[PDB]
Amino acid sequence: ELDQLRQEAEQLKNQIRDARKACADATLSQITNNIDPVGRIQMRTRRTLRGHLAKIYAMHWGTDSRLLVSASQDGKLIIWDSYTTNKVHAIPLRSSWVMTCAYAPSGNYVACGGLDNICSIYNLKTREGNVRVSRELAGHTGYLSCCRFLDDNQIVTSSGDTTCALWDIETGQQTTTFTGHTGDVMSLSLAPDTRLFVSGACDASAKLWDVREGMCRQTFTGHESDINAICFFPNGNAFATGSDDATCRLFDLRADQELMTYSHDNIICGITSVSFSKSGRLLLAGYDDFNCNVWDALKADRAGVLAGHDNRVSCLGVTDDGMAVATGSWDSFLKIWN
Amino acid sequence: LCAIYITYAVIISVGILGNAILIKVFFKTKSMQTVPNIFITSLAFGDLLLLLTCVPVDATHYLAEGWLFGRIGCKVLSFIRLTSVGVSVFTLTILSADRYKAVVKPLERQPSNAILKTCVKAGCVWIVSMIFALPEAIFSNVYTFRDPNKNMTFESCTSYPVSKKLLQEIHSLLCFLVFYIIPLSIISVYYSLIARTLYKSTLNIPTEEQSHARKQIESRKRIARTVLVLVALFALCWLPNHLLYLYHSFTSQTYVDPSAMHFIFTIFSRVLAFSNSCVNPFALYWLSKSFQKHFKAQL
Amino acid sequence: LSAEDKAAVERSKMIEKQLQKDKQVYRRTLRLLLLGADNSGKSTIVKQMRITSGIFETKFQVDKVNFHMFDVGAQRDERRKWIQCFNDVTAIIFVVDSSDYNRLQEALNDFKSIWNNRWLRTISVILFLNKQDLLAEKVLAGKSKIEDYFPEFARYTTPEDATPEPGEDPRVTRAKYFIRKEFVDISTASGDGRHICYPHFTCSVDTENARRIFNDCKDIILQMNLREYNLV
Amino acid sequence: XQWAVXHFL
Amino acid sequence: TASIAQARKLVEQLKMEANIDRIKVSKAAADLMAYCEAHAKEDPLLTPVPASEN
Repeated sequence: ELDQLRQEAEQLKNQIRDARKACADATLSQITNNIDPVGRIQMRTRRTLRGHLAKIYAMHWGTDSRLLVSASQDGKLIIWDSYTTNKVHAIPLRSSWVMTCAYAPSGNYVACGGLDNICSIYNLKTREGNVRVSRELAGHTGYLSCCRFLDDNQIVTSSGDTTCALWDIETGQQTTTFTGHTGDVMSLSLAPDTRLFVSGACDASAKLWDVREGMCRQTFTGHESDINAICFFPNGNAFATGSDDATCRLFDLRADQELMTYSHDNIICGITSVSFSKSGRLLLAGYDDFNCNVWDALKADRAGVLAGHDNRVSCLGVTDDGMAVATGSWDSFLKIWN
Repeated sequence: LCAIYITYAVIISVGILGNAILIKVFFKTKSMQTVPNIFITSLAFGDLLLLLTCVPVDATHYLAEGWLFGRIGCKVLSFIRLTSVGVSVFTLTILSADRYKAVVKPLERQPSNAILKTCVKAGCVWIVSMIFALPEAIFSNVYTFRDPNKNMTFESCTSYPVSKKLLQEIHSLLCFLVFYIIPLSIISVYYSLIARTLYKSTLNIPTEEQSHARKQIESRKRIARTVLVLVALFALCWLPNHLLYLYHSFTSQTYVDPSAMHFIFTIFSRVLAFSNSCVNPFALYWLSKSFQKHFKAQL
Repeated sequence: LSAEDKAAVERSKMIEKQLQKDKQVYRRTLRLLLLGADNSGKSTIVKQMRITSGIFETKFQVDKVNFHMFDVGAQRDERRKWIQCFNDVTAIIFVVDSSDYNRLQEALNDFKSIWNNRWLRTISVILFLNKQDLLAEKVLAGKSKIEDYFPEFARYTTPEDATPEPGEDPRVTRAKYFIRKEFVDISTASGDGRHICYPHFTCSVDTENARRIFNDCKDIILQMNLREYNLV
Repeated sequence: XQWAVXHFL
Repeated sequence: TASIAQARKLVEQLKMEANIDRIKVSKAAADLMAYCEAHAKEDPLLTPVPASEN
């Protein structure tokens, strides 16, 4: 029986590979060679944050581009004001090893996680004035790598146990689970429509899961190392992945294959974070070379380099309104570029 | 000309080169711009000024008949030179205190990236130096002294008028007490404590580790010996000039000058008084290893 | 600068004061990582230091300085991702069971992997060879010989510069020194000096355990300061 | 002389 | 028991993944380029803007 199942799995893998190669009539490069070049994108740092103490590891933007939640390895979540640079709230975390943080779409709640395997959803609009632990959900057998809010009641969280989980904040339990990854899940990005979300793990592959249905719709095996960062394309039809191989790969959900691999010889350091712009042409990716690289989604050429930081950029994110780009590094300083 | 100006010129040149490369490394190589390093480069600046103020001062004392820069010239020159010397001494003692606090009390490290604190400290040091130099600046002036051998007068700088010799003496004493006694004592005690701590650490660190800890032990012993020799060189360099100035102030012979062999002595002291300025950069060059790497790189 | 801006600036100043106080309290404490296989007695070491939680924090005080030891022995075996967060820490206490010769090779492999790690390449490792009494009893019983698992032990002579403790059988001393030299050589390889290993002999009833960590952390911080001040 | 008889440094 | 269970799970996963409607890469690339051309007029840095709006 085991041999029959092994043979069936091999045949299905071969059939999937053949069906994926058949649809590869032309690559994105061949079609994007006729468009005008994006040119050099020389970005400049407009604001600089000097409040964080330890390594800034996680950040995220809310519905408004003014507030910015940023997590440091000292157990501190700071709510900076990108416009005035002022601090709005300071949440001391019970767990100092925080690796993820998210800002709810309503701007009222903020979650986080890390080696504690417990996700703490905090409330910022508390009538008491100070921040309080609204919920503390547990159940994961591994460290939390990334968290994102779907609404004011539900929250998806990716753990190192090779499985993701959508929890109901009100009920405080796993609304649903997502298993199938052979490695620790490192990142999770919600689609703009909120219907699906793609996740990548240490395994050389990523999976697109559905919120309403607890099952994966597509699986991409076009990777060489651990996929560290993943970002959904603004249109929701594609997504960019970045692994230690130092090569960003854009996988399209409709085509179900890699379109363009952004790689360079002189770039050897792995990737830690990836983000897109409002239009999607500029694909930003943070590398371990103490700088970030912005490539052309179509031309695939290096559009710009951000070498302001002096340490590994651990997180980066573009505002929802498209006005600036925040970048947090292990140097305990967060830089806003424009 | 007299076989001695060449040595002084070479010393000044090597010191200027060292300090210039040091400041260029501190500026270009941002990786070395940590909290304490500020103090270090500050010293260099002082040294630079000292050297930049040492070329003319001596250039007019030797190979010249009388003063050239004039009254306000000597005023500004003496002011800047004394300010540079004070800044150098203060930065040296502050670096000694910082090394003591870091080596003897390693667990009490202050917050990092606090460039503002070190900048304010350097500013306060410079202001204190300028305040302590203002007296000689306001009292310095060019006066004429007679020479019975030549039966003519010659202009020369004087920190105080001949009519208040006593006053000058007092100042001189104070200067010594403020530039040699207390600074040398504090630097000596700090370097001794640092060397003792380094020896105790080399004795405490595991020595049985195969070719992994003995290297660090040897490096610690080397840096301890270097720190111990630093104070010795500082004393041997700043004692001659201090004794020379004390003699000049206590004597204050007006209308007559003892043009004996003493000349060599005084100029010798000057050389030593400048040797320390060149020892401070190279001293650091001997302390660290990658420091030499990026120094030769920028050089 | 309307009233709302005034209130925002006041809140920002209050938060800055709070964050400065927190930074002082943090830099006044010394963080440490704890690693070791399931066979190692890391739990016993934690229990001795009385001076789905994937993280376990233990705060104690030695010589009037605070130490926060963090253990991650409640997660998957794979550690090439979550170990990166523990960089820039004071020290990493690696606990190994020197008595079990079978698991000794796995411990050596794990120590070599942790030492050659990219992000932890500049962090020292405090090696506590716990369970020395069991190792002594085993090597004295003669039932389990290290030669069966490590052939180099047969041709390895006791170091001449060694310092055998009083009352230690020659075989026990030689075995412990060989097991220590194993890790010492594993650490020396690929090590340029940026970080070193601190091997020490401990037991499941050893009281003088926190002092070892205190001395190791003091030495590490002194060396890091000498590096920062450009003194070495 | 000006090497002679005064002034510090 | 568990081995055959996970084998059947992976088989069903590959099955449901193969029976998915696909399209040529050309159409997906064209749609992506059209989206980019349509949203370029609201891109943060692709086009320059005055400091008054920033």
